Amino acid sequence: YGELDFTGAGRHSNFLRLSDRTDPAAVYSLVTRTWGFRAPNLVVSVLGGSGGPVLQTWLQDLLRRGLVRAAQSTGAWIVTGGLHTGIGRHVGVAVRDHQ
Amino acid sequence: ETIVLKALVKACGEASAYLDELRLAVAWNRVDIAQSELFRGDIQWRSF
Repeated sequence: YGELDFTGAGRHSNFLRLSDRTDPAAVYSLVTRTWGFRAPNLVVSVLGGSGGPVLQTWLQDLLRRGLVRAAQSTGAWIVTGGLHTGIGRHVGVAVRDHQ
Repeated sequence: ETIVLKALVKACGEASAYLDELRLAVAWNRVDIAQSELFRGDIQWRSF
């Protein structure tokens, strides 16, 4: 059922839907060439969800001014979930806090 | 100035025209309260 691709940017973020088997390269070229942010200088992919409530304060402070500090210093785009309930909530708290 | 703030939310906490703890810091025209209320303190601010 891997017919086609059917979305674009919106909301000013730039999303899309794709399949699993698609491409290593044509994703990242479509990050860097089309709607290019930059090439990174690192990437910190963050994994591990909570049980639902708020994380601890010092883990929150680890993301507040320990990780996103290292993002704005070094480019360094963070690869997370995107949902407002997983770890992407708490990373999304940190980005919204630090900016 | 936050303890004064602390007593009012316990007072409004579910009838008296919901004081919301951040709408109040706006009315006092004190910015440093309104940041730390929104940046910290169990950050669960909803829409309304």
